[PDB]
Amino acid sequence: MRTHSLRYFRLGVSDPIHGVPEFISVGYVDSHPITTYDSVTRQKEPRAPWMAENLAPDHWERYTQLLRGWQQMFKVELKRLQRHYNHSGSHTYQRMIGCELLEDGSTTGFLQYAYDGQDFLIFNKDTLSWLAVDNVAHTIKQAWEANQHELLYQKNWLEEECIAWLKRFLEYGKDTLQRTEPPLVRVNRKTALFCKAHGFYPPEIYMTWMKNGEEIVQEIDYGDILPSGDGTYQAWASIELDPQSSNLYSCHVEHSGVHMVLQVP
Amino acid sequence: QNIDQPTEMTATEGAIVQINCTYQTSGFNGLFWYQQHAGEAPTFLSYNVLDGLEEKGRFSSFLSRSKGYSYLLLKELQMKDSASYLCAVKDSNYQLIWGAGTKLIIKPDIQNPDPAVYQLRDSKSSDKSVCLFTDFDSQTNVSQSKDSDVYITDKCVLDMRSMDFKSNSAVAWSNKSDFACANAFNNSIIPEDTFFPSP
Amino acid sequence: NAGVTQTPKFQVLKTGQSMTLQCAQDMNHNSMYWYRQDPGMGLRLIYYSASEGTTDKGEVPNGYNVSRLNKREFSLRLESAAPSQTSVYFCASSVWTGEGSGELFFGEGSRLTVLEDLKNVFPPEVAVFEPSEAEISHTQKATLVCLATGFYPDHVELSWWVNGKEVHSGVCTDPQPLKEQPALNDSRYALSSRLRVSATFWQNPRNHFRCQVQFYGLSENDEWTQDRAKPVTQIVSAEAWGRA
Amino acid sequence: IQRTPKIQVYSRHPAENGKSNFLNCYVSGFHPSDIEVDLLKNGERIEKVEHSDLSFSKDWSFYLLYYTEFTPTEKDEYACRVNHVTLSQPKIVKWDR
Ligand SMILES: *Cc1cc2nc3c(=O)[nH]c(=O)[nH]c3nc2cc1C
Ligand SMILES: [Cl-]
Repeated sequence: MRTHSLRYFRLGVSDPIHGVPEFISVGYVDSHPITTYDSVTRQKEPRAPWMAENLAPDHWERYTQLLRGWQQMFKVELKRLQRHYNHSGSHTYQRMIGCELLEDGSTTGFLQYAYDGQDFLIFNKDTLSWLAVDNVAHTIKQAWEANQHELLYQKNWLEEECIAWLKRFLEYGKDTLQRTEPPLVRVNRKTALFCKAHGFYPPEIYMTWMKNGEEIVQEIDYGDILPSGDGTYQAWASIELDPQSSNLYSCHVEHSGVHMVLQVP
Repeated sequence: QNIDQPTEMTATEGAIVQINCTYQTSGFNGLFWYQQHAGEAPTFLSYNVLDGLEEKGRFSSFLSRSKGYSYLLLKELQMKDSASYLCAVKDSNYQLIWGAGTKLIIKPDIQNPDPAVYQLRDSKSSDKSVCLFTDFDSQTNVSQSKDSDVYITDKCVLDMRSMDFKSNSAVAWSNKSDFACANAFNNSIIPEDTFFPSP
Repeated sequence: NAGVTQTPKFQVLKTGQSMTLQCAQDMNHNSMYWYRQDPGMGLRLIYYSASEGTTDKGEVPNGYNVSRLNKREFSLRLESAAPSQTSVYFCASSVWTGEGSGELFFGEGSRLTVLEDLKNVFPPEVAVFEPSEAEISHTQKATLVCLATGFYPDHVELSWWVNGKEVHSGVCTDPQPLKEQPALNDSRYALSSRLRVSATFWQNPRNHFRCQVQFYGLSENDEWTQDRAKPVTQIVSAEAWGRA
Repeated sequence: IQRTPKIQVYSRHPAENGKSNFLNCYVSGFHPSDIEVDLLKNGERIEKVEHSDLSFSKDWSFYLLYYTEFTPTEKDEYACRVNHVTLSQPKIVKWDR
């Protein structure tokens, strides 16, 4: 297959404005949300139909209980961090865990935490240790590393359980996740040449401009890959035209194993 | 999902015993061993989640995820190791599935066997006659009674800590007129040298 | 520093009667659990509470309910006792759940027997038998035996008292009771204990020996209509003195 | 640290006058998560406007997609209006086609 990933995020907010949840957790497969939970609903709900259709109620009920427990733990952890930073007001705590099954069959696994949107603790599952960014993280790192079994548990979950969940969800949503919608590509004039792709799935795409055959990395302006709203994506890349010498410019697009070239005559 | 361990195991004091636990689960988040003394609460012994052997005093715990099996290894066995050992596995949804438990029976090393059947003294408040089979070697087994009016208990190991002395014993009793200690344990295979004091 | 505290230790119930088992933990744990343990099978979860403010069913929820009263307490309610709820119940707690690493901490256990009719509850009859003279002269040791017989259910605690102090050294009590009539599902039980001392300790006439059985049985609110004495919770004992 | 949102306004398909389409406002890279977005039609605030749930990025910032169905005409000007803690006043981004 192509490369696929499974990730779970958590957001916690210490003093949220009225209405905004104290806690949120969302799962993703590649760019697709699959599941969601927050402190206002107190329920785990599917965010993809093929999750809803393949997981019995006993599954949603079980992780609803687990999530309510994780919410309280997250609150406790945020409380301790903001005491140790000696910080007033509202602050955020985030977590991300997940794994990747690469096309070559190899795997990766990650777990990390952030405070106020900045790296805080990063797990290394090969050295079984935590990287701390400052001395508040270092205090937390000492306590987490004293419990060697919990580290071993995370290694097992990242290398074996997460990969097995990913394969199970990849099968559930295969009509979505494993399909290919080729890009529609054109060149417009605006002075600069704009190479525009749209209508493509998956979102991973490489677009670049060549000049006479050689690439021109420092001269290219790359736009972002953007959701169209219908399950496909669009992107662009521009290059600034030289008015004093003619050059052969060509746009190069690579998507899902297929390369395209649009020569600008 | 299922988890399997032997119902019961018997080893000799001072030896080594390996208690097995095989599991079939969807997903795996760890394997626990717990010790439960008879009539008491289970208490945590060990946890494995990656492959290999972890030592902890006289107890070691081994795990092979690909085989789905673990063992609890107890060395230099002592009488206080007599207990049930419970294996439990965390499945993919962090739910514990419990094995039915293995009862470990330990045979004391009897240094000077002196098997005998003694008649205890009657009590003025009871019609029972009471017999004590005692000081026999641990290889001897005590059979239940064949007579419905004769009661025979299983063997019990007692420790006189002051003298560092252990002994096996079983008790038989009845209120039948025909009951005598000389024939109380006639359904057991008892040592040929068993001492039967004159009535 | 108490760990997990659950009550009662023993309870007998008539079919249809209600019961609440208490559990508290002073460990500041978040997750609490109620298990039942039965012969021949693994622990089965009844209900659990992943965190204060939430609870959910386990493997065998029917006939039970729970209340997570606060962070510390998690009670199990039997609303209409049934004989199949005869079991040993264990409350447990863990720091969190949905972590893989954390072990459970168990309470002491609650032994429940549910009966269609209380007419077969009996306290034990307790008797003590003095050492054999042949044993004394052959081994220079003296074994006393205590027999506790005819009781039902198996809710007893036997102890030995030497000169007014409980003793454990030199003592062996059967780990399992004996069914007096092995074929009957409601058979009354027997239990033996031995106390072995040195001959010189037995031969001191001022030494006093006593075997006590605490029996957990009926209480004031249990209805009783048999001709014999109501088998209430009680202590039955028997004694002997050293013999010169 | 606080991160101001990146605002991009674009149509789902190549716009053609008179051909029904979807106006999108993709708001990304911001932190913290409280944010306020509106689609404008001639400077007025469009009523029936949908949006995805708050989404999370690997770099810990957030993103959202606000959208509405519309038919682009030659005259009507379209915009996206965003307010965030990092912004002194709302930031308006017009649909350049
Ligand atoms: C539905 C859901 C599941 C989930 N599972 C996790 C897990 O097994 N281990 C983690 O460390 N984190 C998890 N997060 C989630 C989140 C959600 C929403
Ligand atoms: Cl705002």
